[PDB]
Amino acid sequence: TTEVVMENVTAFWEEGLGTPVLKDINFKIERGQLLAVAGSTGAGKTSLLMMIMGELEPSEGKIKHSGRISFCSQFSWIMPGTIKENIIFGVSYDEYRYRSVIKACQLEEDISKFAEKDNIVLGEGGITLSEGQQAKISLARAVYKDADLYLLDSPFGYLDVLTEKEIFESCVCKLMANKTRILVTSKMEHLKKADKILILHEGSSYFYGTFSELQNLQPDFSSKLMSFDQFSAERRNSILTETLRRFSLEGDAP
Ligand SMILES: Nc1ncnc2c1ncn2[C@@H]1O[C@H](COP(=O)(O)OP(=O)(O)OP(=O)(O)O)[C@@H](O)[C@H]1O
Ligand SMILES: [Mg+2]
Repeated sequence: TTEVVMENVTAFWEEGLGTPVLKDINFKIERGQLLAVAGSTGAGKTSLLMMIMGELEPSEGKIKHSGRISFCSQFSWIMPGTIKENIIFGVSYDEYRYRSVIKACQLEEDISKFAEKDNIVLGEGGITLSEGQQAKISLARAVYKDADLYLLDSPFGYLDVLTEKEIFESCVCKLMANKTRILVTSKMEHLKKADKILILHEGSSYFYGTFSELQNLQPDFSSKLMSFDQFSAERRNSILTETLRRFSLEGDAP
């Protein structure tokens, strides 16, 4: 596994009056630790992860890690073929690794709904899963793939999936306990159980540290966000956006 180091990092989006997508980003994450990244819509959570992978070039500062990454996108995707083929996806088959992954990702119930189990063909002529089941497969695919560093721009966080709590506890927390990983998340339980948390807004880091430090350093912010996890993904992201937007020389009425 690996360590991730960011030091005074600034980047601009090359493709496609506000300029940099990410500004003065500073964090270290120890081997086997979890970073929870939370923040407003368009803060730059996906782009931070892009930058770690090499998809985005920094104009300032250093990025350090081993360079063996598995990335999960926030958009569920499915290749034509079996559920099993979608999780394995060109990677060497191991029955114990696969089983523990599909268990952690809460797919065992879904799979057993089918007569062919995980050998059911998904696609054009086959069957179509719910966006929720497709999210579980997508995370499983990214987690089954072996890596030093796991960038989870989780599809949950923009979905309301009944069994997400179980995914986070079993997969991200326990199955992946010895992996260095980064979870983009809109849930407060995830921030509480993380080793480190990062709050991003308009390209900037408005907080980096632990949940304890957050609760202590910014209590008014904390009390506004920490039953919050019972709200829908769309609603939680709104409240977060609304709250983060107060960090300015105005801050509107509602
Ligand atoms: N490949 C790209 N090329 C150019 N601009 C991009 C690219 N990806 C993202 N951006 C821009 O950078 C800004 C921040 O994007 P990003 O997707 O990182 O936000 P985010 O925090 O992931 O938001 P959300 O929570 O809605 O996913 C956005 O305004 C977006 O238009
Ligand atoms: Mg994103």
